[PDB]
Amino acid sequence: GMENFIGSHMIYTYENGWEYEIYIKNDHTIDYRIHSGMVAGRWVRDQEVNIVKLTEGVYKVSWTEPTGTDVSLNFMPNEKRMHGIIFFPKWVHEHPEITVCYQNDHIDLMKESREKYETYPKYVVPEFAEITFLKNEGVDNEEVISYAPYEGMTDDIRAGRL
Amino acid sequence: GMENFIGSHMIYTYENGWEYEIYIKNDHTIDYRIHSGMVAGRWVRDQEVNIVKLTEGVYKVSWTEPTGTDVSLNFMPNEKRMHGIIFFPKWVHEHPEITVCYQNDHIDLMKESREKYETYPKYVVPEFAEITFLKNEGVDNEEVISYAPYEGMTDDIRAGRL
Repeated sequence: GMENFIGSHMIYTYENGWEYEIYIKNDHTIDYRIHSGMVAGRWVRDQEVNIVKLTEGVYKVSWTEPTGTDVSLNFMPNEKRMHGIIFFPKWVHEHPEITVCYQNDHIDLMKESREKYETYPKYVVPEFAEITFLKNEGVDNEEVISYAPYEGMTDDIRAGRL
Repeated sequence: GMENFIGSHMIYTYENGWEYEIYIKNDHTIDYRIHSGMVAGRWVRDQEVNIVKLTEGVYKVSWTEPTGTDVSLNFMPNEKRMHGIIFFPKWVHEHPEITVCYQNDHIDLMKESREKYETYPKYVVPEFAEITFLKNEGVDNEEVISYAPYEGMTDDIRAGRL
């Protein structure tokens, strides 16, 4: 149920092996942390989101970012699968490393960049991923995502050694 | 199933009574037509979309628009409900009537406007709606959404008189 979904700390893994981590911190907030790929190293705390239950076993988590990126994710916890679509401004695709930071401390840079560089055409990425780690960390657990990704961290998260 | 979803011609109705119409014309294309509200009169043909089946009974239809608007919809046909999130550039919220047209014949205006006016902060609208009309019109039926909305048209669609 929704009570079970809120608090979920997940890693999901794309076909190419990229690992993305999310924590459903409360009914309107996520933290997230990206371990691989185009924006590996990016992490975000206290992102306001819309979270709804679409039907039994299906949740939707959606938000807009200070960079302009729009995201709509669906999670299907019982099937250990998610789907996401990300609508990136062109500039995020062309200058991804600008976005690779603890975004919360670089909002002004995100805003400068979204005005400086081109938005269109957008780079739109819809893709499924497998949910390859799940633990409920409770609500408003501020320790779950509290520093940048480091080498081997996803192994450490799955091992429960942190 | 997906074969049943593709071809769906729907009207869905928000709590405020606004009626939005969509036609899932093929596995990567929609047409749509808005009868009420902020952008009443807007209609679009041949919009490329991502359509996936998330699980039994749950579909996702998502796309970006020439105006910059990003949309991610979920349909739950058996429960006669949908959820959508729309991420509007600020300018679409402030100048909605620019977008009220047959968009296909005004792409240059959409592109001029998305560059002329402000994008941020976005106006983001997540909302459920009830699916209040459904008929499968087949695949690539070019007559389903082929002119602008007019007074009473949704009654005419539900009556099957067109």
